[PDB]
Amino acid sequence: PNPLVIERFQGVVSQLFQQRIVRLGGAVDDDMANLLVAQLLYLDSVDNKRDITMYVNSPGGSVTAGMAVFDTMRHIRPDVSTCCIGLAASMGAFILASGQAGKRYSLPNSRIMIHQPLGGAQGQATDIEIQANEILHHKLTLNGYLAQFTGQSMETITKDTDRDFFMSPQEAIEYGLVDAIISKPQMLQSREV
Amino acid sequence: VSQLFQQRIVRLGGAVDDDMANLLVAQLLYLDSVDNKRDITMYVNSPGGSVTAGMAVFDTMRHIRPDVSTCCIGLAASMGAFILASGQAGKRYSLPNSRIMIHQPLGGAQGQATDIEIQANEILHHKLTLNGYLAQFTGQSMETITKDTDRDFFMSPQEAIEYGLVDAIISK
Amino acid sequence: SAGQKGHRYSFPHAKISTAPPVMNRVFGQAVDAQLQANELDYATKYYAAILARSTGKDLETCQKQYLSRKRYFSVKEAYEEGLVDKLVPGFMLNRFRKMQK
Amino acid sequence: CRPPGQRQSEWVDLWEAYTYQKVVFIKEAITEDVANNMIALTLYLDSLDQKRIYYWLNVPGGDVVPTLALYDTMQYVRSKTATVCYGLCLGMGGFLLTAGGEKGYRFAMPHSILMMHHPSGASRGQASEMHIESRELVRMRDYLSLLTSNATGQPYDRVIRELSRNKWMDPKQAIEYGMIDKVLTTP
Amino acid sequence: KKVFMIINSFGGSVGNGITVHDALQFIKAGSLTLALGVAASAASLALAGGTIGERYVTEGCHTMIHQPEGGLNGQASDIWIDSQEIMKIRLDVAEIYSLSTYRPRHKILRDLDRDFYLTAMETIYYGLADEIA
Amino acid sequence: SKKVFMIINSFGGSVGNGITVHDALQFIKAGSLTLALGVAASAASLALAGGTIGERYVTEGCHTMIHQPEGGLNGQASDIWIDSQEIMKIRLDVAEIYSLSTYRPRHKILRDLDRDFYLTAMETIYYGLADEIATNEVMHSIVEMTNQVWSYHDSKQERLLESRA
Amino acid sequence: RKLSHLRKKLWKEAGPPPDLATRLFSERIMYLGMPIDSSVAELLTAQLFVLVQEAPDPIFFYINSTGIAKSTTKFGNEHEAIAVYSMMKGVQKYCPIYTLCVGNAFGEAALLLSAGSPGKRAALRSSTIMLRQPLQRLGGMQASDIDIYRKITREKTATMAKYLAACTKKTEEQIMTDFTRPRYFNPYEAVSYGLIDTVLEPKEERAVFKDWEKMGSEIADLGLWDDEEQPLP
Amino acid sequence: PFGLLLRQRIVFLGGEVEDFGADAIISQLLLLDSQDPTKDIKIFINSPGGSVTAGMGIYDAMMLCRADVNTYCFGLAASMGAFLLGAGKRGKRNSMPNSRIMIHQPLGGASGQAVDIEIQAKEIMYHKANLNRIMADYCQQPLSKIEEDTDRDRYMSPLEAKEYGLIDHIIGGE
Amino acid sequence: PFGLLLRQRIVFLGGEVEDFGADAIISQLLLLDSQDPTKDIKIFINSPGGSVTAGMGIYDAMMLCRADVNTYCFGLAASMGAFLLGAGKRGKRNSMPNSRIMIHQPLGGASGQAVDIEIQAKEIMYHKANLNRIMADYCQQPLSKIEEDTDRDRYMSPLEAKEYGLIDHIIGGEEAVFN
Repeated sequence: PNPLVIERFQGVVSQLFQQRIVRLGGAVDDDMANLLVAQLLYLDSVDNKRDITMYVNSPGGSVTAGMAVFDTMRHIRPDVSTCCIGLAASMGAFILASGQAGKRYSLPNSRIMIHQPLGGAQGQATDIEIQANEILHHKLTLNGYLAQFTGQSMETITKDTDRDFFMSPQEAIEYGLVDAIISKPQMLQSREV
Repeated sequence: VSQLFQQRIVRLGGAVDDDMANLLVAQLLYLDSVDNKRDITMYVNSPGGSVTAGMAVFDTMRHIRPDVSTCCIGLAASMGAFILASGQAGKRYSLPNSRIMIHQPLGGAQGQATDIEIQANEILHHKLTLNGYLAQFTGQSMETITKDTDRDFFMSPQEAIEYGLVDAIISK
Repeated sequence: SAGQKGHRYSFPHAKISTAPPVMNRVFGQAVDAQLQANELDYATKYYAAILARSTGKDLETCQKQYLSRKRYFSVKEAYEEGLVDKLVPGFMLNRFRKMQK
Repeated sequence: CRPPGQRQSEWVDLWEAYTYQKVVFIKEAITEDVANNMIALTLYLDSLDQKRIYYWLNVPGGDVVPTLALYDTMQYVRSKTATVCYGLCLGMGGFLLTAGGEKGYRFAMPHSILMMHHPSGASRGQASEMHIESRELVRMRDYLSLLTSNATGQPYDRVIRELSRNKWMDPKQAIEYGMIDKVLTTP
Repeated sequence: KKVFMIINSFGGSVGNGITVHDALQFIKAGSLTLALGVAASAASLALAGGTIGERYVTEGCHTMIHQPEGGLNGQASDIWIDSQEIMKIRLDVAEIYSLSTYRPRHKILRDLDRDFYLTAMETIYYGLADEIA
Repeated sequence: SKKVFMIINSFGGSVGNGITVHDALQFIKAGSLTLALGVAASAASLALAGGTIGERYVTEGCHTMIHQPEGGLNGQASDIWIDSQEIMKIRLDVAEIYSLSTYRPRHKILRDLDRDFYLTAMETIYYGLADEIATNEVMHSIVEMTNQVWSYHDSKQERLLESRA
Repeated sequence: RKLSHLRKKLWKEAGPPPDLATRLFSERIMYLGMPIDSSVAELLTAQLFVLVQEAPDPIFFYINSTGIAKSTTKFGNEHEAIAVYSMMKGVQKYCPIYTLCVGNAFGEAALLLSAGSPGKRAALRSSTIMLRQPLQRLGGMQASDIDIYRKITREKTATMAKYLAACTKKTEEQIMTDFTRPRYFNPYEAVSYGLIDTVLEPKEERAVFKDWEKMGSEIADLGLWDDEEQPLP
Repeated sequence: PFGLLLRQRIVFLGGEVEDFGADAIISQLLLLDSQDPTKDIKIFINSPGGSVTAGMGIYDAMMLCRADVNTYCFGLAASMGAFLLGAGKRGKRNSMPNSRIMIHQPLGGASGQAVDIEIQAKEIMYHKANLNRIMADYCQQPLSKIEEDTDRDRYMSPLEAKEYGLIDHIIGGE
Repeated sequence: PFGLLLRQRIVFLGGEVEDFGADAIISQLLLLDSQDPTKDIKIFINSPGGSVTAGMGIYDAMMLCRADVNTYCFGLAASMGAFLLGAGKRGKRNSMPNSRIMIHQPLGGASGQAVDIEIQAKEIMYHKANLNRIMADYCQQPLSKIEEDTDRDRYMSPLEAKEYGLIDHIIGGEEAVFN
């Protein structure tokens, strides 16, 4: 909320950007996704081989903005490796899963949440038909891509994501979303006999 | 503020909060990093503040290397007054027309009998700690200081000279 | 004050106070504010007339004492000046009753 | 629907006139207020004598604890209870529609819309506070599901799986499902 | 001896119109329904609910007919379920209009689609009313 | 008879209003039984003190409160001074009431006013706000007193209903 | 004397009146069914005074209260419950007071549940009787209030414990050790503790067993790493 | 003033932890890992805590840093500044002598119905188990008394907490 | 443009005077003193009042300055700008021919326990005495007359003030002084 502290944060973000580290923070919405797409397209422009790293920390967001980010990730030449720090909920999870195959990492204590799209519909009855059909199409596309990525069947994803599915990162390695956990060796405390 | 900041001037202005305390602490730590000898001066003008933020500022003032001379401009009230009273000995100045107030801590609480009793005895802890430090800084005993802090004690700069909070006046 | 002489009652801890009349904020030229001042001066002279008839004092005196600044009267000060005349009939305190028992 | 309708000799309010005939019209979603009024009315009506109490419901929803309190009051009274559905019975209203007169005394108007869903709720605090609240709400789901299953005759496990989302029914689906017993017509 | 329902309602939820229609049909002695000024959807159902042969509209009155409205909120499957019920409501309203107008139900559904306005004579011809005051 | 019955369970109220109710209870020529249930803040405590001596009962779980009035001032410097004189004179009024209801020294009562002072039933008797602790047998006696006093009106009502029926 | 005139009040005065409150007061029924507050306590005291004055005939007291309020909304004081409780204890020697819990009785109302005449004190089998965590959600005080505040809350909490031991015939040490977290009894547990004397089972019971939901399958094979399926009942 | 310390490898975790502030701190710690894999990183803490999601993210970032992480406490470390205060290297956790440290168990948010509340209660049981585990790991204390003390919010003086295990030094010995 | 004027040792005090506004002006005067000790400062006062605390802060800063601090009021100087304008060096206070000068007491209040109410009444009474004592000295008028005048709500033209002792010169030669 501090414009000067926001200026510190944008300084840090730009210094990161020079290292091809892109940031997915806060709810995915139109403007943040447009900025994120611009960053990815520029980092494509600079070099066509060096890997991009996408830090992911989001409690959610709209499906169309998240799909803009997802398609931009999959279009560019460099392999985007997604890394979840904090929590990746329901579109941070989708973006995190959508990262380059073999390069989806996560920190040990992070939290990965998947569930079917939330939304709304208002208007006359026929407009509600239209909007319900569109939400169901978003659900079908998200579940199809999650089944494609995680290696499960579309039925298993459809039934898991039906409600809020929370997972620890070792759990997400086993499930299929993440591909490794980034932690450093810690000195082994010795217990008694 | 920067125009003052390069002059080794740290402004404790307005009622203290945690954001103001963060800014003061960052300024003080940076200024100690720049020069550990040459002095820091600090203008005090505040009607109060949270006790924890004031305690943070007071500890940051204490353990850094330059002496933090405190000059009161305008007013110092019961939490800015404690900060003013904590400047380096011999270097707690006042302007001739400034006023100095001391009074007990404040704050609310909500919850079960246990939780709000815990808040009650932490407020007692704040009161004890502040009285002990004020006794260290003025020279008066725990009893006189506790009586003074018990009820709103408005004072003139001169009285604060003979009551120990300030070291001198800037009539110079 | 405007009750019958000899028949103005109060509770022994009633607070009485007399203040100048007050208008509410209206906007305009100097003429509108002058008109309001004229109206407020009619009101002040009216209250001074009633208080002169009640407290038995000079009219301008009653204007000066009461209506000139917001002044407070205890029951005894108000009785001293003719504001009130008596307590309510039959007022007898509790421990006083006890000690007459 | 205000005008007092004439009674045995005087003008009495429409809803008071109805309750003079044991008929209890419930027309608002069950909040603490309406539930208390209807619990009080049920107790007094059982006090006058024991004949039967018809409940005409137009309930579009409501809160869980007040509805269960009203249900327990209906079951506590000596006089039997029949529930008719004028308009619609949603959620806890659809649960009250399965609260009176198990033996074939739940009716519905032909175009009445019926809906049941697992009771909602929301509460936060400490971690352990959320444990206590979550356990209580699961107890509540299970109790209302036992009541629904024993009212309609559907398997308990079926009800659990069905009502997790919203469940909507036309009166023909409600007869076939066991929710109600008869549909009112011109007779 | 016959409920004489004067109708002048610029709007209302359609479900309440259905409920009043059912209440009307519930009593056995016929119902007269006289519309004044306007009879919108929740009251157009009430107007169509009177006794065929005894439903009157006034020269100035206009009849509104439209599909029900709704707001939904929740997960994707909640939205699907809620859409399914609003469709059930619209189908029921079309059925009621078909019973009163004796016109193809699919045609009535097509006419419900958007807001539909009928003058007094078009109300008579459509079938919602029988005579003019 | 016509001895007034005040039932007091009040957690607040302006002090001036408590003084008013106290004096009102005072000018009634018959007795006045005041029973405090559960609580009586400054206003309600002044109401309780105003009952007839020998009939100011307080229930075991009742907590009265002696404290000075809480105010707020807005105006010029002379307005500030004259209004603070309001409030100080009201404090002296309350000290006078508590002395002429408790026999405590007005100095000690003023100190008790300075910092809000809560009192439980036994201590409330001790200072002099109430005479008897309303325990269950006392409460039984009070509802008996209500029985006897209301029964005259009840008998009048009996005869009227006999006529009408 | 007054029996025939309760009758006559019914004939001329108390039959016509429309208000459900008036009909209930005619039937000597006091429905405590709302967060108990100052207005509620004064109403109940007025009702109970007049109900005594009518006759030594009994009183019915239905309790569906969520405490002084819900924890998510501003609380009142604990003094309303003490006021009503003391009025009831004073009344009881001259008038039986059946106290019946429909629905819920949280904290303060639990006292009002336990304050009915012994042997005439019941709760429905599907009710809950909560001795909830003590108390005061009012948090609008300052530090200048600390010196008084402790001497209030104990002053309130301990007062309740005492009254609860005068209704359950228990040791106040147990009640103090039980306050620390909201402990809410079943009706049978309540009769065991002493809060109520009977439990009102319904004429007919509906809810049956649900233990047929249990799986009972074999223990998992040691060579079957279970997947991460997190299900719902 | 903060940026002029960010060149001296200092991070201010002041104020309530929220999504934006925690995201900023995570970004700064990524940056400081980038600049030098060896030089010390000092984190100053002054906070009544915040989200347990964001706090656990900061914890993960702190234990991602291949550099050393010092923690210093200014004034209030409460319920997530305490957790992140103890998370510094063993032997490099400091507080001001007049700082208050208070330990606590997480808190959750609200969306929906009883199944959703089940989901969130499972989340928060997991979070409480994880906080107790890690906290009882770096304090070298059994899980029994960590479960006991976290459930009761009790402020602690730096010497008291140092005996507890959160901090290794007090700046001044006072 | 204010940078060039600050180079010319001209300080503007315009609009409502407040705590932060005071700290800024105090700093400007200290800078102008520590840079140059022999060259006068000019402070321009167009202010409808302020806080007594902040006003006395600026007044202390003005009285510390070795370099004689002139003041030049324009438009309004209401009850706290007027005091500061009267606190310039004697003989070097100026005003525009049609500025309006007001002398008046401060407001206030208090709440809760009337202990703080009596303390606030004592503090408002201190402010009254403090301001009036220095006002009497520079206006060169009896303290009783100053105490009476600081009560009365009233504006005055710079001609009336120049007679009253507050200001000393009118910029315009009293040729555009209008009543």
